[PDB]
Amino acid sequence: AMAMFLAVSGAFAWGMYQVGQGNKIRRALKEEKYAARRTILPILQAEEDERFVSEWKKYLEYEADVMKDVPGWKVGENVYNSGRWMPPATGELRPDVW
Amino acid sequence: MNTDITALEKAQYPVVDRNPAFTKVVGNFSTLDYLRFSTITGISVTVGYLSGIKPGIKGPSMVTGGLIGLMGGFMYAYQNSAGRLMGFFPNDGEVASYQKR
Amino acid sequence: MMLEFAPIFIYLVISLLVSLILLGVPFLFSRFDIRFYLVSILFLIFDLEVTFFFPWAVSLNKIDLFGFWSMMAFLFILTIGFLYEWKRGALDWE
Amino acid sequence: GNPIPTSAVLTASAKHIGMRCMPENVAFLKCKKNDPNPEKCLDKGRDVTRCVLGLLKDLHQKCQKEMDDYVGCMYYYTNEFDLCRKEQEAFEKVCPLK
Amino acid sequence: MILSVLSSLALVSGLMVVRAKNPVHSVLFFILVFCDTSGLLLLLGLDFFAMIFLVVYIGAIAVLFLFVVMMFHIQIAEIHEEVLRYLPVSGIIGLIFWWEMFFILDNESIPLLPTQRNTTSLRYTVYAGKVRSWTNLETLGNLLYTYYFVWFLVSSLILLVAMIGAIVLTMHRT
Amino acid sequence: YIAVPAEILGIILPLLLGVAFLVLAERKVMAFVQRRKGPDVVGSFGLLQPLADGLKLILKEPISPSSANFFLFRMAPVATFMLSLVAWAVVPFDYGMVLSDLNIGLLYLFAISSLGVYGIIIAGRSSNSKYAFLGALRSAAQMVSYEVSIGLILITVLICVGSCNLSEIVMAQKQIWFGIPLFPVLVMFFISCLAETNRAPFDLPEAEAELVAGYNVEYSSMGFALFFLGEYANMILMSGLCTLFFLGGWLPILDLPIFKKIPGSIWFSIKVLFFLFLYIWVRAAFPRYRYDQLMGLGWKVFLPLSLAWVVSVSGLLVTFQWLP
Amino acid sequence: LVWLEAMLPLGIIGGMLCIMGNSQYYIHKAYHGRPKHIGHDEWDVAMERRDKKVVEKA
Amino acid sequence: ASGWGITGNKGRCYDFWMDFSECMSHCREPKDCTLLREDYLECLHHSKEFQRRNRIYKEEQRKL
Amino acid sequence: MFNLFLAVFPEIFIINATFILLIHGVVFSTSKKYDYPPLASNVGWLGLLSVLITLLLLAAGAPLLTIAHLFWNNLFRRDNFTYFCQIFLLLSTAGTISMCFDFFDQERFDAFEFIVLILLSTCGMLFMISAYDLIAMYLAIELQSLCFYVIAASKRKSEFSTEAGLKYLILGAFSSGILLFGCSMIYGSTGATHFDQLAKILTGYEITGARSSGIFMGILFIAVGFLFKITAVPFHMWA
Amino acid sequence: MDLIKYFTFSMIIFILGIWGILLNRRNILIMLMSIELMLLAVNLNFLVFSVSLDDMMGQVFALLVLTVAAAESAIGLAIFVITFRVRGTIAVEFINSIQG
Amino acid sequence: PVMEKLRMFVAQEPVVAASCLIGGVGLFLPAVVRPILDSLEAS
Amino acid sequence: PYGFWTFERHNAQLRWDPQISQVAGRRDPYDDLLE
Ligand SMILES: C[C@@H]1CC[C@@]2(OC1)O[C@H]1C[C@H]3[C@@H]4CC=C5C[C@@H](OCCC(CO[C@H]6O[C@H](CO)[C@@H](O[C@H]7O[C@H](CO)[C@@H](O)[C@H](O)[C@H]7O)[C@H](O)[C@H]6O)CO[C@H]6O[C@H](CO)[C@@H](O[C@H]7O[C@H](CO)[C@@H](O)[C@H](O)[C@H]7O)[C@H](O)[C@H]6O)CC[C@]5(C)[C@H]4CC[C@]3(C)[C@H]1[C@@H]2C
Ligand SMILES: C[C@@H]1CC[C@@]2(OC1)O[C@H]1C[C@H]3[C@@H]4CC=C5C[C@@H](OCCC(CO[C@H]6O[C@H](CO)[C@@H](O[C@H]7O[C@H](CO)[C@@H](O)[C@H](O)[C@H]7O)[C@H](O)[C@H]6O)CO[C@H]6O[C@H](CO)[C@@H](O[C@H]7O[C@H](CO)[C@@H](O)[C@H](O)[C@H]7O)[C@H](O)[C@H]6O)CC[C@]5(C)[C@H]4CC[C@]3(C)[C@H]1[C@@H]2C
Ligand SMILES: CCCCCCCCCCCCCCCCCC(=O)O[C@@H](COC(=O)CCCCCCCCCCCCCCC)COP(=O)(O)OC[C@H](O)CO
Ligand SMILES: CCCCCCCCCCCCCCCCCCCC(=O)O[C@H](COC(=O)CCCCCCCCCCCCCC)COP(=O)(O)OCCN
Repeated sequence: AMAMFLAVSGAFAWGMYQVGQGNKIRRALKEEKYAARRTILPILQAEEDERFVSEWKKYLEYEADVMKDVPGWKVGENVYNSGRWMPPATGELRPDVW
Repeated sequence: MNTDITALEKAQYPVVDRNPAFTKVVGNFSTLDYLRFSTITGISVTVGYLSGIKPGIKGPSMVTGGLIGLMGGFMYAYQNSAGRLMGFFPNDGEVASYQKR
Repeated sequence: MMLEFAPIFIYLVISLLVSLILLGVPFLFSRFDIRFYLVSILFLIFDLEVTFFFPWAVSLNKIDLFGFWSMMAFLFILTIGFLYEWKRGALDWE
Repeated sequence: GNPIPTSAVLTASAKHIGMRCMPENVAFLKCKKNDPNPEKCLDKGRDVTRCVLGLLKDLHQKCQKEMDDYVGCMYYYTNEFDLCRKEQEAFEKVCPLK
Repeated sequence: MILSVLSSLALVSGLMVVRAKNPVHSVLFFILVFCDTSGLLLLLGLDFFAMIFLVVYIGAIAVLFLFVVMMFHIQIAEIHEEVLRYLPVSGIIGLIFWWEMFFILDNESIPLLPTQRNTTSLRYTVYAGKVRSWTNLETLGNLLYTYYFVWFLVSSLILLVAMIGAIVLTMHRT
Repeated sequence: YIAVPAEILGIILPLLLGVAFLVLAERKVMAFVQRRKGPDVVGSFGLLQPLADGLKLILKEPISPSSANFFLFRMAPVATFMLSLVAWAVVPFDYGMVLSDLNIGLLYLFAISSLGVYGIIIAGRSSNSKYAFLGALRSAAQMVSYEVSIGLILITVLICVGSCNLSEIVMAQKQIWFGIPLFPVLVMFFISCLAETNRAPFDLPEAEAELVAGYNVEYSSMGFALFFLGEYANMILMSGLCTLFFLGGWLPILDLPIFKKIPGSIWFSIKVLFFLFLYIWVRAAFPRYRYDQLMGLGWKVFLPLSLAWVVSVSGLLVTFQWLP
Repeated sequence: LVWLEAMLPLGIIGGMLCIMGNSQYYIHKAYHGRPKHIGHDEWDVAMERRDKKVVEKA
Repeated sequence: ASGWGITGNKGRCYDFWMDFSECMSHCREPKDCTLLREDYLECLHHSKEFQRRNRIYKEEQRKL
Repeated sequence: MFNLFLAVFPEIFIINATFILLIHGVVFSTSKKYDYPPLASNVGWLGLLSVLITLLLLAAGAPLLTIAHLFWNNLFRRDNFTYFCQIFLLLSTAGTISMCFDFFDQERFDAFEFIVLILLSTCGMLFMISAYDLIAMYLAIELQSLCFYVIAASKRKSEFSTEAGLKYLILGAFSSGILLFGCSMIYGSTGATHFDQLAKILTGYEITGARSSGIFMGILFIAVGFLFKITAVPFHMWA
Repeated sequence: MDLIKYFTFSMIIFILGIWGILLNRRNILIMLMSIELMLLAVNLNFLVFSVSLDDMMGQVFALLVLTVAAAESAIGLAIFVITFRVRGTIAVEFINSIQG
Repeated sequence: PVMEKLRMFVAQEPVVAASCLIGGVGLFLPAVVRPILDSLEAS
Repeated sequence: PYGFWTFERHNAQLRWDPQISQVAGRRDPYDDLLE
């Protein structure tokens, strides 16, 4: 009667405490991975920035050639009035998930 | 959760406590607050009794009406006391008690 | 990422083909019962309850006490509805 | 000579990188915070890249074998730290974080 | 192309919803429409909504419709009618809606014409947002229960109304 | 992607073999409880019995009664069989041994379970037989009823784990198997699995002797075989889900080097085998409920208890800040 | 010991499950050069795409 | 306008929105905030960007 | 934290009282001991009491309804206009309920759920008045509409009442879909659903040649839903 | 072209619902089904816009609209059931007694 | 005399009583114990 | 009125949103790298 009730209740209490301990350990594991990603972020971003700048220069030369002899053009004109930099829009709704 | 008690229309009376704690508001209940509370509860119990006679459940109907009246009257008294402490309602008693303690 | 869904589609195509092969090789040699509607309604309600539970369950670490009590209020409303159904005999099939 | 700075190499060296290239990393991140335009951040990126590649070459010179084993296991398990503890300990015993 | 395939399947299945003589068949085609919709949702990266459309629309709502329609045993004579005489009225109403409403986004959202040049190299990658990516599920759950909890609770009230109404209108206790 | 079909076949074909031998194992265990021998003539120890039965079924002429739902009648078993098959795409057998590492895998399994009802409903309606229709309606109602409790138990596990990824659910049990603190939840889950798979003591379609015709009574040859195969594959899947959620999947019993010697797939298989044995044992031990009694149990017992366990687990984990 | 007859079909089922795991694991390993990694996120995909360049262009 | 992004960060067009709102919060004539408003709407739909790129594609098709 | 909810004291009270009446009615309507008494009039009197207490709470707490307006801003907006509108709505509900008791006892309409549905629809209309976002507006409108659908069909054995309900549900659902479509078009065109944001985006331009056809048709569809609701011709024949 | 293609998909679903209303004068069950089709199309519109605009408001409202669709179908099918029970038929000529 | 009415309810509805106890513990812990644990942490 | 949207009642978001600007789900991704 009381034996299985006590067994179930004690197992619940101690096991939920153990679930908490395991969750803490899993969290620390994730923070380790996430810190690792944080320290190598700047070099990856710098590489990507150099790549994009070179590609953008090539595209600007391409546009200068193609739009040669089109009056009123301005090569690489920023369409935003504020002039703040935005990445080129791609015309694909959700490219990052595929 | 970020919170902000700031109201659109400012208080027109001195602000004794901008965001009074629940127990402070309850302890701030005056005699008039208790009169409002008791009146609302009594009317609700009376309505429960009278409307319960025809179905034959006047007792349980009294209990149900009394629960509704207790909750409504407590909410009304809390409204008044908190509004007084916050300066939204005339709060001469709160200001007098504040300038002394 | 949605990359992991592609094997599921190819798996579906293959399972369909296996089904057609197995099924096709042997070709070579007025009494409306309202209680079903009622059980459908109850399943719909608790289906939406599980639906709303999923994001809450994965978000408990961030929403903390406020999210817990808001979901508790949601459950309180739905459980009052459940008590109403229980009292009215919607859960009895005799 | 210079190890190819693949994801495995960088992830395996991430702790050393964070301890060694911290000022360059922080400076790059501040400049990125102020301006997302890649062109206006190339200098801090070069500082970051030089720090990281110098540390990579240094660590390769000091503990070549342990670094090779740790990088190989990290690539094999796609940078999962938990499946690589033994060689991580061997790598850190010969190339301390300091 | 893939969106052409899914849209064609949805178009045919929807026509079958609205034109099948047998209502049980209509419910089954409706289920095909929800499957195609779920496919589109997977293309958008919204896997939670893709799964929930299966769980709720097909798993609960369509089941309710199927139970009700199957026990009705509708005879075709009660709901039959020739639709050839509707072709003009559908033609004008459809065309006006077609001309206005399939092209409403065109002036505001002008499509990018795909050129004979690799624009993929101009995709800029920001790794900062990729350190800790959020699922659709946890992004939604960050908001439902705290910042927009009142709407959540009002939806609960709507479901309570559904339960009460279902009982009061149909219950005949044995 | 060119090798993906090979992986898919390496899942599907051994699964079909496993179902064929699960039928034989059920017969053998049932016989041994009943002090008799099961099939032991067709092959040594009866090990060729499943192949003979399958061959007999494919060599049986199909009937296809003169109904007005000719397409639906044959497609219903295809639907239930395909649904039974496709749930295995997300099941992990060991660390990294899984076809689709879905982040939303738990909800995907719930969706598949919710889809399972349509094969039974359509088989009942399309067969042009009032008995089959009534039986199909009752079976469908029972499955949807117990799906609610299954979903709520899923939510309890999800609260403990914080991710819908099945592999993450397994690895969250490294500290302790969830079946220890949530043992009543595991018992509830197993019973709900019995009811959801139309298994004893909940097997209404098997109650022909009780004047309750099953939904597949008009089926012959391979449509009937497809229904049977889907049911037994779903039994294997429910055993696998019990193993994943509460017995730590591929994890060893104790985190010791002696136990870590034997591969995780073997741990997972052994736990699945225990649960399949319990399926058979329960069928051997008890009589069956009436439809009304089991519906009352579904709505009056398992739903309230599942909801209470959701509330208790979430409240406890929030209170002491033990959330994932 | 007659009851061991019933353990053979169960053992076959267990072996079948072990096959459904290990066969798909080894085919993926042979094709991709390394075993499947559980939890492939946006970061890992970006790492692999950038690593293709950093390797092939070296 | 809300600021909640679909991947758990600040929405793409939220800074433009906030600049426009802050402008309109003190400029008694909305014509003084026209530029910021069209910047916000350009961030939502990329209409002028895509139009200009289509002009480039058009000229390429004309000179070929 | 608790004081933030002073802005919704009236609504909290009426919802809680409605729950109390639902439980009371279902517990005693099913009572063999009390011989299944009709409770429509008892619950009606208690609900009239609840409406009057809600009115007291709302009218006497006029400044408090605007407390924590920034915290509540993305959910609703309470001001003087909503104050008076809600007071009038509660007064109308109280009068309508008071007119129902002879109907309850002489017809013997014993269903107390009628009163509960009226109270829940009153909750919905209260939230309608304070709605300040398309989402909140739609949700409150739908709650109100579903309550009406159910009560229109309350004489469930009557040909007339069942016909009314069927016509109402079909035409109501159609109009609601049209309105929701309009809301979706407006969101897609502006990135906003909050009324303040919509005001800022749309002001100063109206139709300045380069008009958002998305914005123009979203407005049109929303207007069609509204006109259905106010029974304006040609969206009137349901009424 | 992605956004115009996603929008025209939902648009064909909405137009199909409208056509189902127009073509089903003797079949009010299909009329209810057509209304659900329109609601599904609107829900899809919110989800597509959420992605296109990088904003979560479309997603919250989509979930709530699913709740409304469920309640709507439940109550509507209850009303259908009681109408059928009163008349013994679902034919439109037996639900035309209120007029003028 | 409501002390055996609860006894009778528990005897006749063990499942409902157990559900109420389990859920009530789950509600009691955050409502009462959690603020206590938060208060002991402040000091 | 002239410039009604200037009136403080209408600038609720301009005063609320800064209070939640550090909330997970609406932060600039670089804020986590530097904090
Ligand atoms: C449980 C029950 C059972 C039933 C069930 O559930 C319920 O079971 C469930 C199971 C479900 C299926 C699950 C899975 C899928 C697959 C999906 O299909 C993926 C399609 C997407 C992914 O496709 C590619 O994605 C990447 C490329 O994007 C590829 O990456 C490369 O490229 C990277 C970049 O260089 C490199 O870095 C990488 O290294 C390199 O590998 C990647 O390999 C490849 O996968 C989207 O792709 C497209 O989208 C493009 C954009 O629109 C289109 O672009 C076009 O338009 C542009 C202008 O707009 C122009 O500029 C372009 O020139 C012009 O081409 C184009 O059409 C096309 O690309 C279609 C849906 C479906 C069938 C589901 C249906 C519904 C179910 C049956 C459910 C069902 C209900
Ligand atoms: C009735 C009939 C009877 C007959 C029959 O049918 C039925 O009966 C059936 C019965 C079947 C057998 C059943 C079972 C196995 C085991 C399997 O072999 C182990 C699987 C392989 C991988 O899986 C492991 O690994 C996972 C990851 O660690 C473990 O996960 C851990 O970690 C998780 C996360 O923390 C935790 O969550 C987990 O808990 C934790 O365990 C997982 O558990 C564990 O299984 C073994 O891997 C090794 O092989 C590698 C090769 O590359 C070597 O790598 C090394 O070399 C690299 C290159 O230099 C370096 O880069 C590397 O650093 C360096 O290590 C190295 O030797 C070693 O790794 C081989 C197949 C066989 C015999 C089956 C044969 C066919 C049958 C006889 C059928 C037969 C037909
Ligand atoms: C089947 C289970 C039924 C359970 C029924 C009982 C519980 C129902 C919910 C009752 C409301 C809460 C009662 C619990 C009292 C404890 C509340 C508490 O502990 O205060 C916390 C705050 O709790 C709350 O404020 C949440 C209240 C829940 C909302 C309940 C709705 C009340 C009325 C809403 C009005 C809107 C209109 C309703 C629409 C229908 C403190 O949190 P914090 O400020 O320190 O930080 C916030 C959080 O940790 C971080 O995100
Ligand atoms: C390592 C081994 C792992 C094994 C895993 C699986 C275990 C085996 C499971 C299968 C066992 C046999 C299955 C066949 C029996 C099916 C019939 C069940 C009938 C049933 O549910 O009855 C209900 C009670 O059981 C129930 O309610 C069942 C749920 C019990 C949950 C317990 C809830 C409270 C537990 C206490 C927790 C307290 C601690 C936490 C604070 C009450 O219905 P009735 O009509 O039959 O009434 C009559 C009572 N004589």
